[PDB]
Amino acid sequence: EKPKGALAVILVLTLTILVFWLGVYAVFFARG
Amino acid sequence: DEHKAHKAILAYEKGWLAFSLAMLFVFIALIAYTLATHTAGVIPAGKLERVDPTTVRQEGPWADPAQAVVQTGPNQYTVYVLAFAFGYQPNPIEVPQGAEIVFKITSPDVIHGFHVEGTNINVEVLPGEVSTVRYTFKRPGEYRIICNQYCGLGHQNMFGTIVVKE
Amino acid sequence: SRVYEAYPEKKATLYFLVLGFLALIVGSLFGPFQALNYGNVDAYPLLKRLLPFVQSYYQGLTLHGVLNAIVFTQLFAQAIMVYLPARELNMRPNMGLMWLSWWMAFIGLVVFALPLLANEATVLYTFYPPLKGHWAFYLGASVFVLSTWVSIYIVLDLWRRWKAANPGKVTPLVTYMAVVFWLMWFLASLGLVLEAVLFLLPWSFGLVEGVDPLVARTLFWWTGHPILYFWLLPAYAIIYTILPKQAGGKLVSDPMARLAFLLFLLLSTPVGFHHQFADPGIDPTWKMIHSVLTLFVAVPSLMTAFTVAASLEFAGRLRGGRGLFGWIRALPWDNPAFVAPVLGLLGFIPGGAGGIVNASFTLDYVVHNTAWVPGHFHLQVASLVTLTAMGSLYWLLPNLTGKPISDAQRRLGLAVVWLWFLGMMIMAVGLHWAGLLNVPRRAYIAQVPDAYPHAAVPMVFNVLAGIVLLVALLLFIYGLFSVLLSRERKPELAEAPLPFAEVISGPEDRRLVLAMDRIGFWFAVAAILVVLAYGPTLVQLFGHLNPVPGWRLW
Ligand code: HAS
Ligand code: HEM
Ligand SMILES: CCCCCCCC/C=C\CCCCCCCC(=O)OC[C@H](O)CO
Ligand SMILES: CCCCCCCC/C=C\CCCCCCCC(=O)OC[C@H](O)CO
Ligand code: CUA
Ligand SMILES: [O-][O-]
Ligand SMILES: [Cu+2]
Repeated sequence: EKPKGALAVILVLTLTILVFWLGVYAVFFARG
Repeated sequence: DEHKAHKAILAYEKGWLAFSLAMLFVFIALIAYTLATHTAGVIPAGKLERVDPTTVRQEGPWADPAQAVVQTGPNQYTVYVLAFAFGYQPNPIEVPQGAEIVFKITSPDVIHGFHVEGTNINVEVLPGEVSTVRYTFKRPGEYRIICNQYCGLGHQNMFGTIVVKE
Repeated sequence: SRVYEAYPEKKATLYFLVLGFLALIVGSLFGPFQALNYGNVDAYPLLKRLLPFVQSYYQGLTLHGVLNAIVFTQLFAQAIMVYLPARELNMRPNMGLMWLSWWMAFIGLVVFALPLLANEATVLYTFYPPLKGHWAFYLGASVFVLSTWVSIYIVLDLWRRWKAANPGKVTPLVTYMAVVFWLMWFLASLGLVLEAVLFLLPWSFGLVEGVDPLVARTLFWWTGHPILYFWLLPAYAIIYTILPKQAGGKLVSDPMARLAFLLFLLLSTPVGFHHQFADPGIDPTWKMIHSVLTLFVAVPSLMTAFTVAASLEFAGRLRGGRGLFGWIRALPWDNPAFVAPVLGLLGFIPGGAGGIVNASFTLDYVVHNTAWVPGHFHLQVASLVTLTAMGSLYWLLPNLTGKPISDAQRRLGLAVVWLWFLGMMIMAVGLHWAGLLNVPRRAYIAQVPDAYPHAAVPMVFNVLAGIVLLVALLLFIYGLFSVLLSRERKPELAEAPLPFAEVISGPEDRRLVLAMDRIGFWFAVAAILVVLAYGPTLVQLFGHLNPVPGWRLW
């Protein structure tokens, strides 16, 4: 049917990437 | 079952690979934006500017720390900073707020970092070369310079100061 | 043992592993001390009583870097990416060469160790000029690294011999991994070889007064990035081709695994300027290009995350797990060989997230040279790589020695693996956070105890990780020596097959596998991209060399 577990894993990975990236990018501008 | 699982896995992987590529492309676009704004001044001028680290303290713009701040524009100052073991000259560096500051940093001895706490200024300082970066200080007060490149036993205690006047 | 008469490759592999692990243990001793340092606690006077040759925090940090990140990881790479293709093809490696590779490593290490231990090369594992180490450090490091060239020849040998016996057949999976891996490494290595031969060696020998710091850093990071993948890929070979079996399942796609590896061959070297975002005299347009390519080199691991995840799910579904969480509990959580790499993969999520931030050019000015970097890479190498290596003790050691793993030793393996994992997670929080507070890396901060008051909270995580990791390490030392020096031997374990996974059913893309198999073509492409990504900058730098005198500041 569909690999729901894999998707869940790459979901956590995407969110972690996004929080880290957007987090740092906010920081960059605050210090800009 | 196995045959189906494999088709389903591969099909969703392709979706994921496309999404991941997109996200990465967006970041590329969000970085290109930073390149277009004033915040990019902290990126080093990638132009080579050789100097002699053995005479840099005797002759040239780094020889007299009290004259290291030069007005080079209507609203621009250039600072000739020397990062050395284990300190920075001048100490303090004194610049006006709202003015564009072109830091020209070099080293007499080994490599040092020039990391201005509270700001995006973060540049390796190499002996024999001049590091050029730009920043406009928007808030007045006292900013600490940290050396973030190992430079020997005096590394952890190597600090400097920037005073940004109103 | 007559098993070593028929498979002498086992004995050589063994020697690579043990020397690797010995180097890990010695390097790791400085770790808890460095962790307590970033927790603003000074336990160095204690360390100097136990180890009186240690003159400073920075000598310790040097040994820690060289021994953990250079020596162990290379010895593990040479162990894994020689022996695994050897078993998959069922062929003998050139045994004269394999032994020559070991001695080179051992000799190179000893010679480098001497100045390191005598405080004559406190330069760090990056040894940036003008900090000037003893010639024996550069020479010993060089001979140690060049050992890999002999490894490269070995696998290319095995591969060519197989292709002759088997024309019209595609390269087997593990061998395909190893071939692209070693050819990737050859291109990557040239940066440091050039740096040692042209600059560092003659300079340390007295033959030249100075070295140009910019060119050295530029040549260093030519090798410096792909070396990170050089550490990573051996763990990946296991994660892809062995871990699925250990987990109770199969590898879901052979072609995807090949694609990841092929991407690494292509994209691992032309990216070094991402270690040079804060360097002068390197044009920004070039930094942007490298940044983009670095983001690309993230694709093979994003791909890996899915292929591996799906393989783990498949295994958990086979073992009866239902829903979207149940496949996780269904996995063999009592088996340290399964647990160690899976935990390492977990921590790799924030690890790779921090890498993607670092690669982002301007965003790097935020974290460059702060505690963040160490926080980032302990997730990558000190966790995922190290853990996968620890977990192989439980299958590889018995395959190489015939020595059994008792229930007790297995339970101790679990404890070690968890505590190491959790210690690394805790330290990661402390270092990323402190990094965001502008705490510098490579610093004896505990000796400036009022310098970073804002870091008080992340500092408590650092102390915690320090003590947790010390215990993990002590348990690892005890556990490793308990298996290596165990009395009983059972030669039927040494003659058992490696737990290589099967590939799940379903037609692959034959065309893609064949395309990927055109290895000479991909090697040339890889080489071209390096000429395009480094040629212009390096031509400019070599035209404008400015060598400066060296310093010893320790
Ligand atoms: C072996 C170790 C290494 C890996 C791999 C690694 C990967 C990355 N790095 Fe890095 N890093 C940088 C960027 C990257 C990028 C973009 C990635 C990427 O390749 C990462 C991509 C990975 C992912 C996108 C993660 C995918 C996750 C997976 C595959 C796990 C999934 C979980 C599963 C499947 C399990 C779930 C199962 C269940 C049961 C639930 C840059 C800059 O652009 C710098 C310099 C920063 C500065 O300013 O100095 C840097 C510096 C370092 C240094 C310091 C060098 C020094 O001493 O100065 C080291 C040692 C290091 C190591 C390593 N690095 N890195
Ligand atoms: C018992 C576990 C260990 C602990 C507690 C730990 C602790 C530390 C900390 C706190 C630092 C930063 C020190 C500083 O920036 O001044 C560091 C540096 C380092 N560690 Fe470890 N570490 C451990 C094991 C390992 C392992 C297994 C590796 C990878 C194989 C390793 C690779 C690195 C490298 C490459 C450096 C950077 C050295 C440099 O900047 O010159 N660590 N570690
Ligand atoms: C399927 C849908 C396709 C559409 C998907 C589109 C992706 C949208 C994401 C980001 C937008 C980028 C916005 C760039 C503007 C950045 C401005 C900023 O961040 O400002 C900083 C600061 O205020 C200045 O001084
Ligand atoms: C799990 C991870 C936890 C995440 C926690 C992250 C906390 C740090 C966030 C942002 C730092 C932003 C840096 C900006 C510093 C501003 C301070 C300032 O203004 O100081 C200098 C000024 O000159 C005084 O006069
Ligand atoms: Cu100057 Cu560290
Ligand atoms: O560099 O990862
Ligand atoms: Cu890199």
